[PDB]
Amino acid sequence: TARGTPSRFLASVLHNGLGRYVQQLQRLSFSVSRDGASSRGAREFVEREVIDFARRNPGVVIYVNSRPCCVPRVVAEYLNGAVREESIHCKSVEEISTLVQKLADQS
Amino acid sequence: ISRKWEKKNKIVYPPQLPGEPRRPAEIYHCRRQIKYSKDKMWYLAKLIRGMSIDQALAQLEFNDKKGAKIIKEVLLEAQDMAVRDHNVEFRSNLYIAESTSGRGQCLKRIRYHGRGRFGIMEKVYCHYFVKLVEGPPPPPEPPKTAVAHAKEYIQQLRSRTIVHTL
Amino acid sequence: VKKGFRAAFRFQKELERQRLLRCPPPPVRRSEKPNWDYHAEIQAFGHRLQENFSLDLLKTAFVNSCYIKSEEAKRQQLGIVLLNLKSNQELSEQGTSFSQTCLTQFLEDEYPDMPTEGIKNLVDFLTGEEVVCHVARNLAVEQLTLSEEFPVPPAVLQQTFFAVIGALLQSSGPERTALFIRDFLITQ
Amino acid sequence: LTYFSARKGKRKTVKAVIDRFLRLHCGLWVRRKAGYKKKLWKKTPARKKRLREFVFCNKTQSKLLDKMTTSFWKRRNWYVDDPYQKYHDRTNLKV
Amino acid sequence: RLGFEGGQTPFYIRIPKYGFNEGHSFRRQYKPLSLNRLQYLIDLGRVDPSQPIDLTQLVNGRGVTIQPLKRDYGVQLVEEGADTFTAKVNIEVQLASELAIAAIEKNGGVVTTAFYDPRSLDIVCKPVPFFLRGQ
Amino acid sequence: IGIRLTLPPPKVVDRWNEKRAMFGVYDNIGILGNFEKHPKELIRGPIWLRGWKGNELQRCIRKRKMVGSRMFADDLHNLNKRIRYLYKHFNRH
Amino acid sequence: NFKRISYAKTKTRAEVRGGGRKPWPQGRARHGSIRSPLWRGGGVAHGPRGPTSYYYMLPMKVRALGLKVALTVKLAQDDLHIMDSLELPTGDPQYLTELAHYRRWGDSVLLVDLTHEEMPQSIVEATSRLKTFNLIPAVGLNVHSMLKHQTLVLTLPTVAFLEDKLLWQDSRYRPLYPFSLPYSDFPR
Amino acid sequence: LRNRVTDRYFRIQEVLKHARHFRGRKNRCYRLAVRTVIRAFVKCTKARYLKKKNMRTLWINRITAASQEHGLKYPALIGNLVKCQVELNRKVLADLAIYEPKTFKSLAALASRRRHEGFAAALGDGKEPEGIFSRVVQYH
RNA sequence: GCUAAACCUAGCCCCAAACCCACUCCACCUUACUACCAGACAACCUUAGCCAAACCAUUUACCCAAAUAAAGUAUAGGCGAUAGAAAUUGAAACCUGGCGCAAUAGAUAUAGUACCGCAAGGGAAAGAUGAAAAAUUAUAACCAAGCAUAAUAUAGCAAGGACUAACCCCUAUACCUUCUGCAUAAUGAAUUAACUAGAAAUAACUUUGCAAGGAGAGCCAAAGCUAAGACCCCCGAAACCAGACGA
RNA sequence: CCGAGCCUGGUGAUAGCUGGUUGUCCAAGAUAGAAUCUUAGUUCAACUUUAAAUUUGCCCACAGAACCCUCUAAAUCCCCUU
RNA sequence: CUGAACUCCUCACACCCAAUUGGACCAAUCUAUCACCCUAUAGAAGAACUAAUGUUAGUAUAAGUAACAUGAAAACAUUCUC
RNA sequence: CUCUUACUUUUAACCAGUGAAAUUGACCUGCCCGUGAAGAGGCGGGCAUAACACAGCAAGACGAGACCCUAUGGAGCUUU
RNA sequence: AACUUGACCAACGGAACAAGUUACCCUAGG
Ligand SMILES: [K+]
Ligand SMILES: [K+]
Ligand SMILES: [K+]
Ligand SMILES: [K+]
Ligand SMILES: [K+]
Ligand SMILES: [Mg+2]
Ligand SMILES: [Mg+2]
Ligand SMILES: [Mg+2]
Ligand SMILES: [Mg+2]
Ligand SMILES: [Mg+2]
Ligand SMILES: [Mg+2]
Ligand SMILES: [Mg+2]
Ligand SMILES: [Mg+2]
Ligand SMILES: [Mg+2]
Ligand SMILES: [Mg+2]
Ligand SMILES: [Mg+2]
Ligand SMILES: [Mg+2]
Ligand SMILES: [Mg+2]
Ligand SMILES: [Mg+2]
Ligand SMILES: [Mg+2]
Ligand SMILES: [Mg+2]
Ligand SMILES: [Mg+2]
Repeated sequence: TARGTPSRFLASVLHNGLGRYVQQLQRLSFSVSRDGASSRGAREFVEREVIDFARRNPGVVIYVNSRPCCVPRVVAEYLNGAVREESIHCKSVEEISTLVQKLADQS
Repeated sequence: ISRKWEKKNKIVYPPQLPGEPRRPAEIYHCRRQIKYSKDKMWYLAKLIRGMSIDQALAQLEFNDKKGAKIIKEVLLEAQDMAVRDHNVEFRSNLYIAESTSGRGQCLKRIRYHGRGRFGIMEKVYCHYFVKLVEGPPPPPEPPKTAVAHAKEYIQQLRSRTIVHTL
Repeated sequence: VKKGFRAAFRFQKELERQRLLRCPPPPVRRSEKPNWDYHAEIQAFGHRLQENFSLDLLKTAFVNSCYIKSEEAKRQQLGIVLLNLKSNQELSEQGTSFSQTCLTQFLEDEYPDMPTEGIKNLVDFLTGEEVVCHVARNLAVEQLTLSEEFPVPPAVLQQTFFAVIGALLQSSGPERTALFIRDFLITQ
Repeated sequence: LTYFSARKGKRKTVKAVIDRFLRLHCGLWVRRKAGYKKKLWKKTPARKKRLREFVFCNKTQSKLLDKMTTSFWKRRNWYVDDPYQKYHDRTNLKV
Repeated sequence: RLGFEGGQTPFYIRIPKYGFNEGHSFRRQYKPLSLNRLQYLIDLGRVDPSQPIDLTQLVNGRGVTIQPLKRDYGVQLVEEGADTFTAKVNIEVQLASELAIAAIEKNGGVVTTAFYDPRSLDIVCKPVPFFLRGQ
Repeated sequence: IGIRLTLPPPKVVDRWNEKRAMFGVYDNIGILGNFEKHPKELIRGPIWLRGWKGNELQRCIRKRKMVGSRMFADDLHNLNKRIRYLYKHFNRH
Repeated sequence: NFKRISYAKTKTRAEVRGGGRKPWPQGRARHGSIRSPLWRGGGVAHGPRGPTSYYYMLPMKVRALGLKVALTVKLAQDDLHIMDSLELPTGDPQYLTELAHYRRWGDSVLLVDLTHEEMPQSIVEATSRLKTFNLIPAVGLNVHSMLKHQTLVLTLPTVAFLEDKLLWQDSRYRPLYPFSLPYSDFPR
Repeated sequence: LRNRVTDRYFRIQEVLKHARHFRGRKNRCYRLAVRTVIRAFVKCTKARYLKKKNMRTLWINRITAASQEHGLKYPALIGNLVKCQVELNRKVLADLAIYEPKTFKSLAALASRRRHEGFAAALGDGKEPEGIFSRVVQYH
């Protein structure tokens, strides 16, 4: 550590939930390799999971960029300007589904 | 080795707009591989920090230490360079913004001890760095007054929150 | 020299982080960065707020007069089709008018014993540049705003926020817009 | 025990073991009783009879003897009219 | 070292010497060939009863494995399987039991016991390697 | 300190150079060639390590046996010393 | 690995130059030698002691089974093409390259003919200028090459040769002596 | 094949990033830092036990002070509130004392009333009826 | 901001294949490198001690001409440790390569030099621009310890919990080794960087193959046999022996 | 630092006893005995690991285990049920 | 009444025993094949260091400390003192 | 020596130049009592306490600084 | 010849067979 790290108080963005609930996640950017063992899970996620997630979260804009990469990543951007980059390297579809939904629910 | 100090004079700023206040000129100068210890040189560099160019030259002129003459020559070179190459108007309108000493490249020599042990003596060298800024010396920050102390203490009391509760 | 690539590459990325922190680049608009599609961003803006915005009206809300002038100057100097872009001036007037009267009715009902001077000052604070710009930034309004200068000047950002409220007023009517005023301005 | 001979780099047999023990193919080791030939005059007939028996070694001893001998001493042999032929194979041993 | 108990006389040393293995390398050994095995070999066409059966035919049909370097002196015919032995054969072995001889004779076959020396046994068991020596 | 400040020259491996393209060819010379030749005959290398494997002690013993007479004086002296050192080491002396 | 010979070798403390004496600096024993592994320039305590052989042999039947599996895997995945012959209309490599592309063979093709001597000159000339189109005799067939090349091309005579050699392992006796020596039914 | 660690720098930075705020050479020399960092991490793990203990001690101190303002000792308030089937924990009671003084005075008055009912019952032989606030609600 | 940092080559290692070397002129066994006087001196002779037997007293090794096998068998031996055949058997071998090192590595080697020693002998350290230096005000910088920029404010293994708040409050007897499982008493460490220490495959187990047979001669086999996988560290005496060097 | 020089080699000599022995996670995991020129060490024991096979293991009802004088109590061995 | 890592409570749950053994995972390196802003599946090995009375290099502390040095004047000619 | 005193030189201290070594786990380095304590700067209780050079001192920390037995080891030399 | 016999090997799980001394000491850790 507490002494070695920063801290903050419990807070919300724009009093979210007081009048209405707004999903803070607005953008997800995926980088996926067409070829690359580490992107196998990300490729499978794009085939069978991304479309259903996109419909469930119309407020979020999802960019899927297929290009050569060794480490596939998902960049999550929020309404308050926060940018959170995560790695989906060698993650299964279930693990990627869990991470993506976790990003969707964070403020 | 590193020679960044020499390159600082090569920075070129964009032409200032008429509204902008006139930017004070900055001159960077140094002397490498002075035959002197940085520890001894530090006291001389410290002494002239914040002084005007004339006040620094006066103090160094009557200083007995060997480093004083060396720093005085560097200061005179920096003063001449400021007016000639950096478009400084008045040579006296300069003050010591930064003055420090740095460890030079030292030489190790075979030395001896009174009982026949073999020793290494280092021949010490140092660097002297100076930065001159156009304008009068910035006034020294005044002493903290009683009124300032009271204001700080009352401010601390007013910032108190009820700790570890709702 | 130690043979290997992974450690050197990792240290290169480390050095790049310091090169960024030592000289933080000049902030730029989100629209210039990668992974940006304006039409998709506009559609998400409405759905995110659970509002049935008219896309044609919502797009006009983000068009500021300053942007139209700057675009014309760029086109003329780089001689190259008539541009019929409508600015958000008309929408921002309707939104500003509705917001002032909508907030007044809200406050007068809640605080009947408040003097008119008090009610006006509250409406000025809620619609003030400070409050509105803070709300607009946290609702992705600045990302969709079309302006000549970035970061969007406070005055331009406030004008765009009320222009969006004007677009909502035409799209969904006064009752729906009032709940938008309550959820994002009364909460402030 | 030599695990790697100087000239062949092969494990060696302890010849002391070959002199004193018989290994049945089933893994049992047979030996004589110590002192079976010594001081018979001061030993009772019952003691003398058990001293001339051929007895088996325990598990711990058998494993040690196995390490001290190379695979050649553990091969199956078909000697003509071998007195210990029948004992090489176990019968009705459930374990 | 292995076999050292830390001071006392080791177990493998305190046991008296007895000639269990004395002269083992000079003892003669005979691989056992049973009537069951011989009948099984004939049934599967690996030994042909219509010709004289000797060590060469037994080895060629993979019926027995002879190691002359391990003091094997040939095959010893054993009576196991005599009750069910039905083949009529002319077979040459090195040793045969009384019951084994009776089983072959009862079917009209002929059994003879012959001696091969270490050099002869090596040649008879593997003729082709011998012929390649050029002797 | 201790880590290179620049990237090393990019590694470019030709996967389809003649050596890689023909690797493994004739490893079945015996199975497919009437066993006229054994695969171990393909092995190139020290005369004392062709189609044979062993620990360091066994290798040193084998090398001295096969080429010991042709070795240089100092090399042979080192080999003899190594064998004696390894003989004690591998026999737990 | 079976034909791998590693030539890496280091020097032990007994092989490094000098170091025989006990260093005098004040007893002499505190360090036994200046070439101790702990000393800069000393011997390597546990370094490679080559040349080191990795030779071993899989059972003959296992190596034969590997060839069967590789052939079966290629056919099951539509990577095996059978040719009547490897005769070509011309010796130009561009023809063979275009032919493989038109038939969707793949980036790399292994061409297997019955015998080295009777290989058609046209296919010999074409494949000699191609890096990924490799021509080998039937005796050279091996699992590594088959896996390295995406496509396997066998001539009809090669198929009969392969089946004869590999099936022989299934029905053969245990060996009395090496199959190089004469047998009643081998070869043929 | 000779192998040497090439990423030791990152291994050291993992320790050092936790020692930046330390004093002296502990904050930069790895061999000194690691030992201090290990002690810090151990203290951080154990402190979670002390955090709960000290927080409860703080609530009791504040509840004691709040109770004394109404003439009630801490054991009287806590125990008697339990006898009224009021299960407010110490953290909430401390929060109430600070931010809800009127409600806290009521709780103190309720505890004082229940305490007096206990005194009257102790003097009685049980023939009389129980106090109004003494009556316990039963659950099944 | 200094000190510094960073680098990729010099070469080297292990194999393969091939049997190497050396008289410009002059000088050189006397005090070598000294143009030029009666010589006469002549070489040959078991290695030893000792790794081990937990001492040591007989006893163990370093060569003699083909991989493999016979075989760790015969045999020798305080019959202990340990040593260890032969008859017989009988293969391949195409230099120009590397899952070798890359400046504390790899040769000691930039060099047997500097330096140390009377002598035998011992024996280092280190270099880094670029296409062009007949482009040098060009080759940006960012990184260890050490410092500088910038000394310090009650209180205590220097932190942790935290806090509006650096400190003040509360909590906390550095670590390692060893002594019984007990270091505030004994050991070790200025700090940074680099270097620095577990090497068997018989059996058994596991996973394939084939199976009364297995194995690419030899060997094993009363479900075996073949193949693979996986097990045995670093530094640190006196002494002893051989041959030199030194008054 | 010569109670027997120095150097090289034998030599990574031997013994003795310290010291050191480098990523993570999960599972199991602390015994206290006998012989020995042996007690600063070792090997059979005690405890301990992995895998495998099979069937009881622990706790414990009655009955039962010496006379000779037992300090003679506290206990032990054995042992179904549970 | 206060008062544990005991117990309960919301959630989680394989995450506190040396040596040792068993089962997984893994930094970097090289090789095969992938990959192509730094990866994957395997094969391999000089494969990971706050624990050294260890080696080499750099730089501290002690410390600007201990210690070291040039007889006098002058015109620098010379003279004077010892 | 009672019983030391004075002066000179050196050292010394200050200024200027040059500039070592042993040592050093880290250090934000107090006292009393207690704790095995005459084993406590660091633990318990109590007391004390703004910060920071220089010159001394030598109570403590800290360092510069024989004998014992044990090992199935030697070497001289002495012989019963 | 065989059947058999024999070490107070008493340091008695027994090395086939060997003492003093070092205050000139050498080496070893505790
Ligand atoms: K060197
Ligand atoms: K002389
Ligand atoms: K006087
Ligand atoms: K005390
Ligand atoms: K003192
Ligand atoms: Mg040597
Ligand atoms: Mg080396
Ligand atoms: Mg509690
Ligand atoms: Mg021979
Ligand atoms: Mg070198
Ligand atoms: Mg201590
Ligand atoms: Mg230690
Ligand atoms: Mg003389
Ligand atoms: Mg466990
Ligand atoms: Mg029972
Ligand atoms: Mg619990
Ligand atoms: Mg290593
Ligand atoms: Mg001092
Ligand atoms: Mg002095
Ligand atoms: Mg003087
Ligand atoms: Mg006196
Ligand atoms: Mg001075």
